[PDB]
Amino acid sequence: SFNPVRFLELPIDIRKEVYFHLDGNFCGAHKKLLRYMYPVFATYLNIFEYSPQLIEKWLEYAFWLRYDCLVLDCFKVNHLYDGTLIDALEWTYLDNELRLAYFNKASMLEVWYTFKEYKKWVIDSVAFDELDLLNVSNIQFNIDNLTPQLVDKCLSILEQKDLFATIGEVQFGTSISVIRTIRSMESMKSLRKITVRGEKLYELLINFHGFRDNPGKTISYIVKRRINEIRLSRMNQISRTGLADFTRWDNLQKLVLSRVAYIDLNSIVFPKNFKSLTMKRVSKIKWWNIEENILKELKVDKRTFKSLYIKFTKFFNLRHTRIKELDKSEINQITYLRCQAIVWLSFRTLNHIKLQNVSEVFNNIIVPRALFDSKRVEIYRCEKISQVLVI
Amino acid sequence: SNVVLVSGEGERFTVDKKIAERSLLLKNYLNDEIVMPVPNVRSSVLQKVIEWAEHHRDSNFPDEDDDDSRKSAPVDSWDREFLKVDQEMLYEIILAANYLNIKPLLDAGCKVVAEMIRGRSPEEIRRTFNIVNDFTPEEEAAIRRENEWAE
Amino acid sequence: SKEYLPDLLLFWQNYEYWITNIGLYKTKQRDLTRTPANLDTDTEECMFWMNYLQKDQSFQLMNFAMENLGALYFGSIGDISELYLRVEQYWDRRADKNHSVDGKYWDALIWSVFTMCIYYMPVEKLAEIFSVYPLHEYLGSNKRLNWEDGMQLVMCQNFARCSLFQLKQCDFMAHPDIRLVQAYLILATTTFPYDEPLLANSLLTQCIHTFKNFHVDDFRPLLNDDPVESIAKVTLGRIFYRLCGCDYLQSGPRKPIALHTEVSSLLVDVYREENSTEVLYWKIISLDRDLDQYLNKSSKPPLKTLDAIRRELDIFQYKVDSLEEDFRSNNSRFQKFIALFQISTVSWKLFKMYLIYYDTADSLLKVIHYSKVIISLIVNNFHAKSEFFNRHPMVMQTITRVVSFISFYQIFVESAAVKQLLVDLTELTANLPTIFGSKLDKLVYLTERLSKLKLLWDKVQLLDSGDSFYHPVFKILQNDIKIIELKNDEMFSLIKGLGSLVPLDFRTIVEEFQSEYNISDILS
Amino acid sequence: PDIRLVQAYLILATTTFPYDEPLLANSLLTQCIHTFKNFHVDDFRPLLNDDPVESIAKVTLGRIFYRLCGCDYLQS
Amino acid sequence: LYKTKQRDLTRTPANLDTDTEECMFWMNYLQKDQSFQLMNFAMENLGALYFGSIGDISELYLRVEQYWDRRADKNH
Repeated sequence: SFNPVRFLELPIDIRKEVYFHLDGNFCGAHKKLLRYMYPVFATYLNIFEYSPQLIEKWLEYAFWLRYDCLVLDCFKVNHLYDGTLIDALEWTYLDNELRLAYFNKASMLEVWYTFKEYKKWVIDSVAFDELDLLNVSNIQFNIDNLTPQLVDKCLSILEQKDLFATIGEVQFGTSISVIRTIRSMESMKSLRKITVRGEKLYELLINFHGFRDNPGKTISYIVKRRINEIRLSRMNQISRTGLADFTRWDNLQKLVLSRVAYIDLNSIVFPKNFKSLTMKRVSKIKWWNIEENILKELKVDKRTFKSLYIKFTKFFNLRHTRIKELDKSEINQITYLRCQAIVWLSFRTLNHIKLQNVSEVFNNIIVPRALFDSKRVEIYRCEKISQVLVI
Repeated sequence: SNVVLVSGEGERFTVDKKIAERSLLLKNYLNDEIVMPVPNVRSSVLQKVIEWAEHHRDSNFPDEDDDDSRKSAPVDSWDREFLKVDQEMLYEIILAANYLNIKPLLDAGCKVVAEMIRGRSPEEIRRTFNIVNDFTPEEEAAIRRENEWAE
Repeated sequence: SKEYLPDLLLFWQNYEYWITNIGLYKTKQRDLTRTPANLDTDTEECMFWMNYLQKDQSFQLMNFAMENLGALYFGSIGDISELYLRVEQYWDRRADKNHSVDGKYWDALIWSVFTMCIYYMPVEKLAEIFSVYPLHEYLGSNKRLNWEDGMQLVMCQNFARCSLFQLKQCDFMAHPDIRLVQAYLILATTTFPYDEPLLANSLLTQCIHTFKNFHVDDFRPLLNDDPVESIAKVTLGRIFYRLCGCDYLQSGPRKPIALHTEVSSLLVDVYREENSTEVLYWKIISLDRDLDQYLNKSSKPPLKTLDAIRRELDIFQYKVDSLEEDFRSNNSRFQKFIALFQISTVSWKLFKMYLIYYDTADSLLKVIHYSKVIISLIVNNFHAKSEFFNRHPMVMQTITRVVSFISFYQIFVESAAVKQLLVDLTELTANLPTIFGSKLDKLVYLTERLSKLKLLWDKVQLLDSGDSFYHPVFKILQNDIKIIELKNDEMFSLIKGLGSLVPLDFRTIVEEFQSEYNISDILS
Repeated sequence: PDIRLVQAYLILATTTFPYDEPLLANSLLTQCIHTFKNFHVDDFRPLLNDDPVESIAKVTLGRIFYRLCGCDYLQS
Repeated sequence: LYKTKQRDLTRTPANLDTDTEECMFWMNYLQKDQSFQLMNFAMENLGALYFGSIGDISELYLRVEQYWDRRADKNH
């Protein structure tokens, strides 16, 4: 069979990548116990009510699933790895003492931990030094799965305790539940990330186009500097009001766009320190409209310019697209330097760009040679993209 | 000609210049025939590593920058039969892959042992809780009484 | 095995930073009262070297630099043909009393190239160019000495002194110029900064001050920039990274001003806009900065930086192999060796940190494997007409860290593989070029001192009086750190300059170690 | 390097010498900062545990640092 | 108006040997008795300026006496 003692003999690096491929769904789910044990967790297991054996099998799991030696070591590595190996540990309220919960890819609860017990294993048995034992910032706060009657009750527990300082990020999305939290990020000095879902709430807090200064309803002045990464998901048009900006988010560095139908980069305005932009599962993308600016400087017809470009990359070549470069023989060195400066005009402070699961791009893709030669341009799973131009 | 590398048991295996393409550590050596000593890897386990790369020498594996693509990649049917030899020997192959820096072999080998965590029945968890003895006896005993109340 | 071995290895990091990094090279203490200040007619020695060169001798000297020393003078003006006009102009006027500040700067740069070229020049080519006879008739430490008897060392030093003498006549403090930086970078390739760390540390401060006076934040030419000044800006970008690379190598307690404020490769200075050949060389140096910044710090490095560097190091191996190598042209071959050596050195550092802190498996084997290829690189070029490739200062730093760590690990843990590597490692030291001189001799003393420290380790039985184990070997090891610690401290020197006050069983076997082993020869 | 280099320059700052040769004075000031920072003193307050002469020497080093800070702003 | 300076390197003559005799000439102009009156004037008229950096000049009276004696000796 399988013996956990032999597995623990493996090196930590080998053990790390084993848990990495596991994705953290230890349970693996896809009469009296149902009568009494189940109603406590009935809310989380209401979707899978069609299969009685699956719940009963998971009911047998949940007795000692939390108290498992193998699962205990997974979080021990995770704390040693800053919680980046499964995801997003969060706060949940249930059976009125506010334990921590972890939800897998199936969005179902697997393991519950109370704060005192959780701190005893994956901090005391992990930290071999005295380096900031209280800096457990991987935990987050979520309001999507909490009713407004439960949000004000759990926040009151956080208010009279020190658990608000350890929260790393908050989840957003006329809501009384939302308006209650707005007066709380000031105390959360460790808050660094804010993510929102839904089209309506985006313009209320994050977007500043058409913004109205509403004290108590919008993010306050002090909090805005603490945020450096914003994640957006489940949107139709990011520039619904025409213009999208992040200038007030002066500390923003990385922006994540997910599950958005149409995105136009021309309308989006980035702050001075914006450096990384990653987009995944985006349907339509309109790149920066840079081609004509090169044409004016060259003063060459586009059809003639189509005869100008000429066909290390073997490390990361992809069959979907083809790499093309501007010819150096026809262009003067001074003229070529002007061409490079035009590209950097639309690339003010960008350093990392990522493309994943796109459907179409309605223009030529222009990227500077500096970013391409550093393998920081990731056109992945872009089977519909025909060509990309490197200048 | 071809690249010949010795094993930790002293056996010499000349394969070619091409099978060495999968192993990244071979490229740091041919910077300017040549031989390479591999002390940790045994002769018997090294044979399986060689025979694995010749079959996958034509296929193209996904890029290392992607994290979701290789995670979601299912296990090849042909790879499954070759990897299943023994639970202990599987660890030897995985350790051998790490030294040779053959990522596709490491990913395929890990998927087998990663799936074994799923396959253990709920009855197995009941007995595995006591082997590590990570719980103090008063706390080890403390976990027990709340189960029969729920039972 | 041993119980406290993981804790013992953590102490080695402090030993490496002080004994080898700072104590061996970065420190030099000379009493000001005993040392006489230079005066008039004390430059007559340099004046004897001014007229030693002839009209024909120096031209063939520049012919050697343009053929095989390509990879080193890119810190200066890239083209060497345009330097032929300057050297002709330097000999155009030699009896003219009048001198110009602009003209004087060119003379200093020209002499700087001569010092660099002659330092990398093989001994056999130097025999037919210069005459050994009429130079020691004036002065000399030895009445009869050949070119192999450390002669190239003393002649290289005097040329460097004459290069700085011309700058002193120009009053470079009064008139800053870009040629002040260009001259210093050429001398950086020579081992001159190691001999006078105090002089080089403060001279580099002027280069930092001079460069920052231009107020050129971005080196990318703009649309509105003139064509003439656009080429100057991209040229100035090359100097910035070469200066930053040479600035980090001189970093230490004596230098409080640093120019390398760039952000390391992660995931607020200027970075990630160009990928020239000079930028690529600095990128490797930046990777070494991340690992070496934890030597003094007690906190262990995060496991991502230890892992992200590993991913980054693999990318750079593809770039160096992608560069075309020509056997006929030594410039491409010399550049290939420099890039290959730097990548291998960082890999040795990275896996060494794995063993000390987290103790991952197959980490000791990787250290042995990565140290073996270091030996191969030095051996391979020595076989076929590349004996001067080993004169670069970088190989001296790599050798010191691999010789000491292996010996240090051997005296505590006995392994057959480690023992066999040491005997070949020691033999490489004896075959190293003699141009290093004093620094090479002190290397043998350091490894020999640790060689039979093992003999004392097993001679005295281990005694334990508690959880922490005590041994006479540890007391002497920590004492060596303390001895160099006080010498590097200039706190007591304030008392010398301000006020009339002077600047500030088991023991039997310890004092025997200290009486017959005295590492405190650094001041000499 | 020695402390007297800093002391000599501060006397020259009392007259109109720096204004006559702005380039010379700026280069000299950098060397004064470079030599002063080699001592690496964080707090200049006297220390009871240190030697009485060393504690006194740190007090008179405090007034030199303040003059250096003042000359930096005046020559900015 | 104060911190600017325009100089051309081509027209400016560099410093040469035997051109520093002007620095030596002014030293010979000063006499042993003349310098002592200069130091006497700084006791009460130049206060709050030298005291900030060098402190008292009582010990400097010992240095100037040694300065004249050191001039005769060639060793430095």
